[PDB]
Amino acid sequence: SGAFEDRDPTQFEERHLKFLQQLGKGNFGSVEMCRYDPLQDNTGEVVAVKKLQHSTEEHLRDFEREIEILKSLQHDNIVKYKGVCYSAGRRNLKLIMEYLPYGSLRDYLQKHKERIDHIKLLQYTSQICKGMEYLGTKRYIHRDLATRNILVENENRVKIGDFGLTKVLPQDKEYYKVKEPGESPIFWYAPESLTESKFSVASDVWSFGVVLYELFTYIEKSKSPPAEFMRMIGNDKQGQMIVFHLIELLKNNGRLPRPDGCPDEIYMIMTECWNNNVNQRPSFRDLALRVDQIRDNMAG
Ligand SMILES: O=C(Nc1ccnc(NC(=O)C2CC2)c1)c1c(Cl)cccc1Cl
Repeated sequence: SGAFEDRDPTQFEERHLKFLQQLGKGNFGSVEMCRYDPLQDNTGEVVAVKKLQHSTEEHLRDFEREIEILKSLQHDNIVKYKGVCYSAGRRNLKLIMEYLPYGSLRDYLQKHKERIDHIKLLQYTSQICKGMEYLGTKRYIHRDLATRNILVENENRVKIGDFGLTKVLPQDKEYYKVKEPGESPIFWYAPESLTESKFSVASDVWSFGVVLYELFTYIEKSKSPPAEFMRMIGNDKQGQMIVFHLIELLKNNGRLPRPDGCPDEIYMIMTECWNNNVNQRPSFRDLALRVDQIRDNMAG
């Protein structure tokens, strides 16, 4: 036996990370739930563990970029970084984060309407803006805002996750142009992201507007942004034809419809976010203030 000195809590011992459950398998990654049990006493902290399907030089570099980004964020409405695990004898790499019991907001809205009203939706809306205000201070562009990439800790708290697509803005530039292979979340995309692959805080604001739309549809069967845009576009269209028509439609003021039961003031917030003019979209700080004020202005 040997001596031991742990001056790095962000390094998790593969041997002590215990499988509990399989949570998700996306496009490049998958997530499990584990217990970290250094004391071998069958009790430890519960954590979410993300791993790569294929550690290509490119995939790995992205993953490491993603981990640095998460590690650099400390905020109540951003998923907590916990550390990493160099499993397979330190020849593989896994991300250790907080586990959020209720999973994505999208599922939560869907599976727990009994628990959700407009006061909740506003609380969640507010927290997302604040998490987003925080990314801004790091000059991070998330690029993938949607209720599926927001997670529910409990009834009273949601957190932004999914930082795999996040870009850093150089000091002297206000957009990031990213030329990327494969599929895009096109129905969440600002027009300039669609037409020019330009991403910015403003394009995040656009996407946020769509997030706001999703919340007030309560993720109802026919009302998702893809289902609604596809109705407007023609449900039979395929391939690029969908993109062509989406772009043309957005460019000429075609917009998601006000969800049933949704207050005009809230729909108006969506529409301001959905401004073709990039510089005329409100900021996240504008958004959080307006949303908290709407919340505060109620009798209760
Ligand atoms: O990171 C994710 N999901 C998490 C993270 C932490 N905790 C949870 N908690 C749960 O899934 C609970 C419901 C079982 C989910 C995730 C996945 Cl797997 C796919 C796409 C986008 C995202 Cl952000």
